[PDB]
Amino acid sequence: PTHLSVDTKFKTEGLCVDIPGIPKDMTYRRLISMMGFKMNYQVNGYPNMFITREEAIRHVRAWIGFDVEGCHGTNLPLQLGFSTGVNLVAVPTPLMYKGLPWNVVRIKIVQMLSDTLKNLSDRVVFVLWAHGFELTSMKYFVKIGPERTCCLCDRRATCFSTASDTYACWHHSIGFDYVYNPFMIDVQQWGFTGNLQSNHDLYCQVHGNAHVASCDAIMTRCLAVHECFVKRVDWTIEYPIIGDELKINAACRKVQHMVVKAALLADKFPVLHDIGNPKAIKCVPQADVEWKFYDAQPCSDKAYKIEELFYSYHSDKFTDGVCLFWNCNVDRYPANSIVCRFDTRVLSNLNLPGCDGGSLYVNKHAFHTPAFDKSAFVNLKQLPFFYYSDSPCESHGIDYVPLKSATCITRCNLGGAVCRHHANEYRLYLDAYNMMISAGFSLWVYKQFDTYNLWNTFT
Ligand SMILES: O=C(CN1CCCC1)Nc1ccc(F)cc1
Ligand SMILES: [Zn+2]
Ligand SMILES: [Zn+2]
Ligand SMILES: [Zn+2]
Repeated sequence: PTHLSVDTKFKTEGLCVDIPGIPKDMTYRRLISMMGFKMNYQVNGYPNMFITREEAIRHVRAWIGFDVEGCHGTNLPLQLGFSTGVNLVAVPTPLMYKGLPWNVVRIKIVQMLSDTLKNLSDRVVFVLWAHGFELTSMKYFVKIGPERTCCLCDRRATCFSTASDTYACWHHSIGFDYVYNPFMIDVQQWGFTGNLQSNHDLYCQVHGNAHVASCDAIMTRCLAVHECFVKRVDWTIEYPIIGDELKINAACRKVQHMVVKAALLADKFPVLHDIGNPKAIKCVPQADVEWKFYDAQPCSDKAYKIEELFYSYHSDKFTDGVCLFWNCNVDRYPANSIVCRFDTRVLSNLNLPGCDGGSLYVNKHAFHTPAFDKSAFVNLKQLPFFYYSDSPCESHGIDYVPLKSATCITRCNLGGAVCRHHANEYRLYLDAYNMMISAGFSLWVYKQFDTYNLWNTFT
């Protein structure tokens, strides 16, 4: 069972206010036909417009909440709302656009989806809380058929143009008017009691109902994200490379080793309490310190309470030595800590909007992260950039401009002049550090941390 069978039953109860008299007995096969689409017994890669929850989770980067609200259905104008925040008004003659005929509305839809998704996914998945009008309005902007490739490249086709009779992906669809072979999923098929707002508001106070189609579109995708990534966590699902994933992950490992190695050298803690990933390895394997591990999986709902991670009866005394929370999201870090905390507000192709202020960070695996909270860091300070190295000054083996920097903590800089080797390594480390900060990661440290204490490791 790779795809959702068209002969699967579709509960039509959510649809009978917009569509009175709808048959209770309904399949996807009959529903698609009623939506004005003909699938012609086609075995060409598009078995069903609707997909399973599992296929939706694999394609989370494609999710776009979609809601249609009748302003007045043949004679009435429709308000089309998308989880991008956009509201279009289609006439059959927070961004609010005035009423316009479908032929121009469909051009705006292709532009919006292509700009939102070209750097995220090879498709669109319309996330619905279906009541009727969203499904009946799809014939006005969607064309279906066999799976196709782009006219300008090797990617799959997501748009079609009636002006040129051609197909295009999200990158080459300027001037295209039809969404081609989109996917969709109705959240209302998952067995919920009550309406959209009552189920959304049980888990999220960040999205409100300003009573427009885009507000519902946002709540719909938010509730779908809560169900599939907050209260259900699957870290087995792999996701494609769409940006700087490999460099960001490599930078993270270099910054962790650098920052922990320097903290151990500058303050000589007898013990390190490593709280986080149960699969973690010693990031500074040559350090003299007693390394003690504590398992805690990445929290996807609310941040861990420090009182529950530490208390209720390990050295038992976490106040001895230093605590390392590398992506272990707690409500208030202890004063003796080294912390790496993902900033959920960061704008990037890897970070998708999430539930209750949190975000869905997708890098190889999907990780819903609780909202960034500045108050979690009151006992700590921001960790300044610095590069430390006790490696011998020796070139071995990229042209050179002399490096002058107060943050290159090396024997050569102490002795007056930075050597070529440490200058190349400094600039490579600064690049890795900047990559990690820009990816949304933030670094925090105990208030006594001072890089001045690293110069005396050169005696
Ligand atoms: O079933 C009907 C027609 N209704 C019920 C009987 C007479 C009026 N339409 C329809 C159903 C689902 C859908 F997605 C689009 C259209
Ligand atoms: Zn293309
Ligand atoms: Zn929400
Ligand atoms: Zn040097």
